Order: sequence, then structure tokens, then C-alpha cells
Amino acid sequence: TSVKPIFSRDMNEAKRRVRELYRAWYREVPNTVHLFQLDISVKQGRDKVREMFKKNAHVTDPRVVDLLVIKGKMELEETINVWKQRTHVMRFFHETEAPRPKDFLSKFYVGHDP
Amino acid sequence: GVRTSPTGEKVTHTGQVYDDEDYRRVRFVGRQKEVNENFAIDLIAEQPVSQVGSRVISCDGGGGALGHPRVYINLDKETKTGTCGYCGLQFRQQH
Amino acid sequence: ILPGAAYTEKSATYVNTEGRAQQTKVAVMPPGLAREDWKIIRALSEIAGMTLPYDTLDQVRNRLEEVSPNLVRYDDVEGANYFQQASELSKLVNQQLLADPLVPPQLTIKDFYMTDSISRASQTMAKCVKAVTE
Amino acid sequence: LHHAVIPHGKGGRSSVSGIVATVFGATGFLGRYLVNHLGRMGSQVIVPYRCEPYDTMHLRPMGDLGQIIFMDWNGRDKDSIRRAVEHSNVVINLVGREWETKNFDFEDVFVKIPQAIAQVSKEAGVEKFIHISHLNADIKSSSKYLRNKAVGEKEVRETFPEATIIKPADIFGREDRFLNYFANIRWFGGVPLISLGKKTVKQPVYIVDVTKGIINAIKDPDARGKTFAFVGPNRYLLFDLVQYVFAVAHRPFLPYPMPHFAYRWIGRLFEISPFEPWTTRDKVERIHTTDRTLPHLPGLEDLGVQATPLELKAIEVLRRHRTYRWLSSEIEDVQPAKTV
Amino acid sequence: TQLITVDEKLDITTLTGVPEEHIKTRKARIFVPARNNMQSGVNNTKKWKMEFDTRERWENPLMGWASTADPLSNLVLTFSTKEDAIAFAEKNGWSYDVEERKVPKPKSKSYGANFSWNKRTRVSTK
Amino acid sequence: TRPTVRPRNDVAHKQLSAFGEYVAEILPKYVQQVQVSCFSELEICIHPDGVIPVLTFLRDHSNAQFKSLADLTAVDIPTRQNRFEIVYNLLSLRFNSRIRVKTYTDELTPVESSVSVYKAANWYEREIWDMFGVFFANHPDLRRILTDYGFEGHPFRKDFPLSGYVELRYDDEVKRVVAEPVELAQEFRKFDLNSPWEAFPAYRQPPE
Amino acid sequence: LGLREIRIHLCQRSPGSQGVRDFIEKRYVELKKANPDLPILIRECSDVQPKLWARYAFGQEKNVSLNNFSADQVTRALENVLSSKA
Ligand SMILES: NC(=O)C1=CN([C@@H]2O[C@H](COP(=O)(O)OP(=O)(O)OC[C@H]3O[C@@H](n4cnc5c(N)ncnc54)[C@H](OP(=O)(O)O)[C@@H]3O)[C@@H](O)[C@H]2O)C=CC1
Ligand SMILES: [Zn+2]
Repeated sequence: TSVKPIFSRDMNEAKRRVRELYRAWYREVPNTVHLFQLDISVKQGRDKVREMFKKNAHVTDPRVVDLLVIKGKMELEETINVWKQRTHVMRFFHETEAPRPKDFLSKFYVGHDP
Repeated sequence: GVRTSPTGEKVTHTGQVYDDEDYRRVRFVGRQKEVNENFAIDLIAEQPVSQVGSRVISCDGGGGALGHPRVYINLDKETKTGTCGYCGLQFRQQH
Repeated sequence: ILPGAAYTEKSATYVNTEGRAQQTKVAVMPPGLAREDWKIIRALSEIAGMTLPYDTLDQVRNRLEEVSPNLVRYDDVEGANYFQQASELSKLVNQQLLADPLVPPQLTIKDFYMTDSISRASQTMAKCVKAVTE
Repeated sequence: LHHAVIPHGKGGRSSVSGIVATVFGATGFLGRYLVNHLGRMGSQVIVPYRCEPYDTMHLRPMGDLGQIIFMDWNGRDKDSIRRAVEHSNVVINLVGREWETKNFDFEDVFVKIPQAIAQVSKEAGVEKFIHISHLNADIKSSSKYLRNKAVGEKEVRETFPEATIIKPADIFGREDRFLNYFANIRWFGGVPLISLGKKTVKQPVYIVDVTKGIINAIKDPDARGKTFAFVGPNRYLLFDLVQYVFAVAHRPFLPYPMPHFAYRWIGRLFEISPFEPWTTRDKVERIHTTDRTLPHLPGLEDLGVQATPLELKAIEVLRRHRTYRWLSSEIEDVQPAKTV
Repeated sequence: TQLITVDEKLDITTLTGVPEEHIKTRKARIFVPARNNMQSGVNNTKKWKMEFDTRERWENPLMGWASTADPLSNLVLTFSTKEDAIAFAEKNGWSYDVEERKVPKPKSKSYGANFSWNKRTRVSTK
Repeated sequence: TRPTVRPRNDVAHKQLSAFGEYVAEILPKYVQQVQVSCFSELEICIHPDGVIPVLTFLRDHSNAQFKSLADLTAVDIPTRQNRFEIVYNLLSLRFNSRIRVKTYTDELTPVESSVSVYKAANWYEREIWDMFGVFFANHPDLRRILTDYGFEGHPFRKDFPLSGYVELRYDDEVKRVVAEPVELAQEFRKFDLNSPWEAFPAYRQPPE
Repeated sequence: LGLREIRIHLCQRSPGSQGVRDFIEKRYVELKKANPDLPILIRECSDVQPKLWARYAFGQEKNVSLNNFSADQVTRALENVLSSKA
């Protein structure tokens, strides 16, 4: 089961990379809402960053979390320069999408999907 | 040979027409429904039956390579005519 | 009237006469507002305030295993022993045999095409019955 | 119930929501948002238009193929309305105008046309009819706008017993005429008010919340026969409301009082223009009219719509009114308004 | 050295980018496809296939076409053995149902049985 | 077999087999398989650890001189435990030949970048990372090159559906081009076109 | 209120179901004669654990483990669940 690493040998170094990336993202959110002229507050952007980080909190394999750190750094570099648009930044906020059913009864009313 | 429903909307050869309570009729309001009035079944029913003098016949639709693949029709039944599967022409043995 | 589904419209389990469990698959979806049957019963139990402890099909199948473990192992025939106990129990009540001869309900081919509601509502079955009766 | 009106899909663009709606005056201000919200769930939307089709061009991409049907209609021709509503199952009435022109007065656009639409919807068997009145509709009001709106609302209620009447207070949005009016008055001087604008109370409501309330009233079976009152979550005096508008726009704010008789003469001068008038005496009287409170009527909270305050959307409305110096200012560097 | 002892379960669910509603509400089906009974050929029953459950298809209001909202509607995968299909399904976090391969048993075919002397297998006509 | 059968080049087949033996015995540390196809094409399937020395040898040896990287791809075969196959195509102008070098990796094992040999490999394996998710270590500028800016996932993986999970449309409420879950007006009608009769007995796999 | 049905799940080949199989083949007939209106459903399976299920009024269900039991332990368990009715 001995496999080639990506950047970190164990989970502590991967956690260190996660922490550094999240620090840099937390720095970036005010410039992101300033340059792109979003109408959201800085607190809303920081909660969105925290939610996107918490969406991957159950994974304990070093290689895949290294790959997610790589992808997050790629998106950070994409946002540092103006390569995203306003629409690419606000695609993290699904404002146009209607709220979906959550309980069993509303799903039973709306259709046959589970 | 087009036929009109009681709502005033015509019926195509496929038999499709909209009901009175159908909301999809609103696409024809201020416009018109495109329906072809040359119904092929009536025009192929008016072709005369060709009387031939053999048990089997061959049909190609007329024109050779401009028609359908050449099929062979049996005429052993004295009750019904032998209809071509492609063009719909019917042939009949004279005995 | 509660519109349910059909055997081509839901994923569901049926057991044949030999004790073999099998599962259908969803080929199409029910039309209109028709829903799955266990979904209808579960929604009724939710509205009535007696809510059942299952929401997805896998939880209903786990309950099915809980009631009878042989209802969740598909394409498998399980052995049913202990004929002697049933034979000894069946000798208690002395039912008297009637004098009516054994006449099956299906004597000719015209009694074969119409058995359930799906076959009774078919035009092919009606054509077959009209063809075999004449 | 018909087979083609049964809902299907996941409520997306290509889905079928089972709603056949005829929206009158859809080429206006609320009509854009209503047609946008109706078309994104996959609804059959019928748009009768009086203006150029070029003005309906912006409404064209709001829904899927064959879901928006444009056709011509006239306000004084009941047969055109009978043509428009004969296949619909929901009718929505948003016909209105901020001024009276050489062809239509306030009585025509506020009493005659809604009564004709409601009568021919009742005669065509439409189950759901919705009329958009005003919150401050009073029979004893000063301006003809609110008097005619009250009379037309009574006529609609008396001719359609199952009609749902929605009474918004004041709409603010990207293409509104409430915050944009205040942000454009700065051209002519120093924003005159009546009694410094500290005797009138306003509670404006966001446009998207009004649209969500309309959609939920369409879907809700218990909204038939109700009379809702759509108001915002906060009440402001007029003076600090205009102050917050100018503080958002980062414009110099130098208010000065104006007498009531002097303001009417100013509104008389602006309303002689053959084009759309910048302001009028009716707009003056409605601007300086306190929004009444009607606790006995259900509001946006009864339809499951959470009211969004003006502080989260005012910058979105008024960012186009700033100069180059203050174009990139953030959300929070403006002191919020003071409520009552 | 340059090798890491890794013992956790393999998953790439967070890297594939598929949303959660198509990753925990779905159900993969791993099966050897049945022979088309219109034909005697058996070359299509060689590889395992993974498919997905069929969701709703509705009619188009304009043209009557079959619209659907499932992205995974037409997606099937071919695997050489059962274990590879199971490993691929478990790697992506899909709950799977595996149905065993059905192969025909060897019969006993003889031409001389058509003309038996005292058996019931005499053909009526040839 | 004269008019309608493509003639074969036996001289090229023999020469490429000789060079395959030459290469496979020069570098026994990395070379696993050497195969010449019936249309005289050489494939040197190696270990992924030996990407950089094999390419350095093919670029710099006096008897190979494969100076051009013509094309560099990636192929996904899901039934393998190493589902990704990386294919290098090399052209030698001095000896006028083409060689293919194939290696394997899965989603989590990084591959050493080959920008130190050929500089077109930069954009080529950047595209490979974009379309397949194969990470190339020690890469100068590894980003996306073909997909959308906010795109999540890798489209050319065989488990990715033909239509993506999102679609773009213009919304007038936010005045923006927003992305929504996909809903096709007409579904892509899947066609089953495989004949159930065997066509080529020469490629027949043995039974279990 | 009281007991409505009894379910006994077991296996035919496992040694863990040995005591339950002995209990059935000896005493099931006189158990059924003792309780003629009580449904006692016997369910054989391939790779299941010996388990005892009791259904009470209003859907209350109780579980008893029967693993590695002799027949006498099984019939004290069954008289216990018969005399409980709770
Ligand atoms: N201030 C506000 O926003 C509030 C408005 N309301 C009410 O909501 C409704 C909608 O207002 P809103 O969208 O903002 O106003 P708009 O002026 O922007 O839109 C009104 C619509 O009515 C149409 N219309 C006007 N006169 C006629 C006529 N004689 N015949 C046919 N169509 C006509 C216009 O079409 P066209 O372009 O062709 O003229 C336009 O599409 C009105 O009834 C208004 O009283 C209620 C509360 C607050
Ligand atoms: Zn012919």
C-alpha cells in the first residue's frame, strides 16, 4: 500500500498547506469584493469561503487533500488577477437557482425523484 | 380532403388535433396552423389497379433508379389485389 | 382514488411460486400525479401523524429484511424444511371434503387472456379473445 | 384537469410548471421581473403588448422556446382581451401609468381597463385573477392616482369575487422611479422637500420580494379572495431616506424647505412636456404622503417571503449615480438610515 | 524511501466535481447484458456494464420531444471483470447492485434421437 | 489482394523491430514492453518512473535523434487500476522516423513533467491536466487551458457525462450570465449499434 | 397492550441455529397447540443470525438474540416473551 506522495508525506503537512491557503483566501476576500464590485458584504464572502472549506472536512487521505489544496491555489491565483468575471465570482452564490425541497413531503409533492 | 374540428382547427392526415380545453392552441392565435391538404392516402386510393397476366409481378416505382428497390409481388389470391409495399400500387391477375 | 405505479414504472420486489425473490427496475415513470406505492403509504403516515421510520427505498428494504430475511436476497431459492410439523398440525381440524368435482376456472383459451386489470384493459387481449371465440 | 397542465420536470427552464399566465403591461417595471420569474420555472406566458416589439425584445430571452407568446391588444377593445385570456388560467393585472396623457387619463388606466380585464376573465372562466393596486389607495386622497386606484380596486373586487388584490407600498429596484427620482433630482438644485420631509413616513419594498410574493400568491390556493399589503421591513422618515440615498450616491446633500403651494406650481411646470414628464403634482403628492399601516391585512410574511431591507440593495440601485471618485466604495462605508 | 503508507479508503468524490444529489441519491447497476433474443449471436454478452437508474422523462410543450434533467441518463461503462466494476463504483462513492452473469448450461444434442425406436423424442416430421 | 488491400512494408517492420530490441536492451530499468504494429509503428511501453530518462535518451542519443515532440495525449481506460494512459509521439528528422512512448498513471499518482526535454510539453500536459486531472509535478505554470473559468471536474474522463452538470443563461434579475443545472429540451438519444457477431477472429480474447 | 405475532428467524446449515432448529423440530407443534390464534412465523435463511422478533400492540417490536443457544434456552426465552405481553 506504499504509494508515491504529491507534496506532503503525512496529514500534518497537508493540514499546514490547508491553513496557509485559507489564510491567503481570507486575505483575498476584501480585494475580491472591491475590484469586482460585488454588492455583498465582506462578511458574506468570508462565510462563503468558510463554507467552501467546510464542504471537504471529512477527508483524511493526504494525496487527495493535496490535490484539493492545488486546485484551491489555482482558483486563488485565478482570482488574484482579473481572469474571472463578476459572474464567475458570484457563481459560488446560487442566487438565481430556486430553493429545492428538503423534507420528504415536499419531494413527494413535487415529483418522483428521491 | 382535410377535415375541420368543431373548434375550427383543421385535422392533419395523422389525425392530430387539439382539444377545446387544450392550452396549446394559443400558439395559433394571431397566426395559422400549417397543414398539408394533399392527403397521400386519398391520392393513392385513386390509382387504377393494373391487370397483368402472370402469377408474379415486379414493382420498382417507375423510373428505375429513381424509384424504390425492385420488389416481387405474388398474385395467387383471387380475393385481394397484390399491393406493393413501397409505392402502394396494386396489381391483379386477370384469371 | 390514489394513483399508484405499475411494474414497469417502479423498482420493486416480487416473489414467485418457488420462493425466489426478484426485483423489477424502473423502465418508465408514472404519468400525471401518480407516485410510487410505498411513497404514498409513507406520506399518508406522515400526514396522519404516525410517521414510519423509512424515507428511501433502501430503508424500506432493510425493514423488509427485518420482517423476513429472505425478501432481500434476489435470485436465490431458500430451503423450507419441517414438512412433518405442518403435517402433524394439519390433522387437528377434521374438515369434510365436499362433493363438488374439481373444475378449474380456466378450461379453454378464451379464459386465459383476461385475468387482471392490466390484461382486461388491453386491446390486443380483446382481439385475441374475439379471434378465439369465433 | 388536463394532461398537459400537470407539472413535470425539476422546475428548471425546460420544465413544465403547469401555469398559463396572461400578464398585462409586462413591458413595464414589475412585468420584467414577473415574466423572468415565471419563465425560469417553465411556464406558458402570454404577453399582450401595445408598444413596439422592439420594446419586447428584452422580454424575449426570458423563457424557453414557445413559452412566451406575444400578441397585440388595446385597452378599449374587449375582444382583444377575450382573445388574450381565453386559454390562460391565471391573469395578472399590472396596468398603470404615473401620469395622464392626451389619450388616457387616470380613470382609463386605473378603473376602466382593470374592470374590463376582470370582466372578460370572469366570462372566460379564468380561476385565478390578480390585481396590483396601491397601498395608500384612498377615496379621500389628495391626488387622482390614489383615488382612481381605490375606485378601480373596488370595481375589480365587486366584479371578480375571487380576485386577489396586492397592495405594494413603494418599489425600489434597478429600473425604479423611486430611488432613481431622488438620485436624479440633484441635477435641478438641492432636493426640496415639504416641511423638511420629516412629517412623512415611508416603508419601501424590494422588487424581487414583490415578485416572489406574486408567484407564491399564484401557487397558494388560500390567497384567492385575500387582500395583501406588501410593505418593507423598516420604516423611515423621508428626510433621512433622501439623506441615505445621497450618502450612498456620495453626492452633496443640501436640503431646503419648500411650501406645499410652491411645490404644486413646480410640478405644474414639469408636466407640460409632450414626452414623459420628469415630475408632476400627483408624483409630488404621492412622494409626501405617509404610508398607512394596515395590521389587519396579511403581508409578505404570510406568503413565506422574507423582506430584505433597503441597506442591502440601495448600493445596487444607486451605484450608477456616483462619479468616478466614489465608484468603488464598499457596502459598509455609509452610515445606515435611522428608523422610527 | 519516497513511499507513503496510506491505509484509508480510496475516494475521489471531491475531485470529480459531480454534485452531491447525483452522488448519494443515485444507484449504479453492474451487470452482464442479456442476449438479444431476436438473434443467436453472443458477442455482446462478453463485457460487464455499469449503468444508472432511469429518472423522469417528460414531453416537450412545443414539439413533443422527450426532455430529461438527468445528466447521467445515457452514460454506461464497460469493464472486463466484475471486480474492476466494483472497484470503480466504490472509488467514486456510488452505491451499487451487482447481478451475477448467467451462462447457458451445456445441453445434450444428438441427431439420432429424432428417430428413436421406443422413446418419445421421435419427430413428427423433418 | 492487389487492388483493395493496403500493401505492407516489411523493411520498415524489420528495421523498427531491430530498433525496438536496441532501445529495450539499452534501458532495462524502465522498458516493460516493445511492440511493432502491422502498419510498422513502434510502441515502447515503460514504467512511469522512467519518463524523463527515456525521453532524454530518445532526444539526445546519436542513433535516435528524436528531436520533435509531435503530439502528447492521454487516454482513459476505466477498467484498469491505473486508468490513465499517457502517450508521447516523437519524430526524428535525421533518421526520418516516428516512435511512440506509453506510460500509465491513476488519478492520485503524479507524473514527472517533461518540459526539460521538449517545451511544447508545457501546454500539452497543461491541457492533459485540464481534461483528465492528471497532475504533472515540477511544472512551471499548471492551470486550466480549455475549460471554463469556474469549471469543476474533468470532461474527458469516461465517467463524466456528455452534457455537463451546468449550463449558462442570461438572467435579468441579477443582470448576469448565471449557471444552472442542465435540462435538455431533447435528450441525447443513445444508440446501441454493437453487432452480436464476432467480426475479427484474429483479435479473439481467450475465455475464462 | 399485548402480543400480536412472533417471528423466529434462523438458518438451516449454521451451527448457531442448532438449538433453534432442535427447539422447532421437537416442541413447535405443542407450542402451536398452546397458542392456536397467535401467528408464529418461522423463517429460514442462508447466512443470518438466530433472532427472535415480537410484535406488540401499536407496532412496538422487541428483539431477542438467539445466537449459540441450546433448545432449553430458546424455550425459556419464548415463554418469557409469551408471558411478558408488554
Ligand atoms: N411605484 C411603483 O412601482 C408601484 C406601482 N404599483 C402599481 O403596479 C403597477 C405596475 O407599475 P409599474 O410597472 O412600475 O409601471 P410602468 O409604467 O413601468 O408599467 C406599466 C405598464 O402598463 C402599460 N400600460 C400603461 N398604460 C397603458 C394603456 N393605456 N394601455 C395598455 N397598457 C398600458 C405599460 O406599457 P407601455 O410601455 O406600452 O406603455 C407598462 O407595460 C401599476 O398599476 C402601479 O400603479 C403599485 C405600487 C407601487
Ligand atoms: Zn412499388
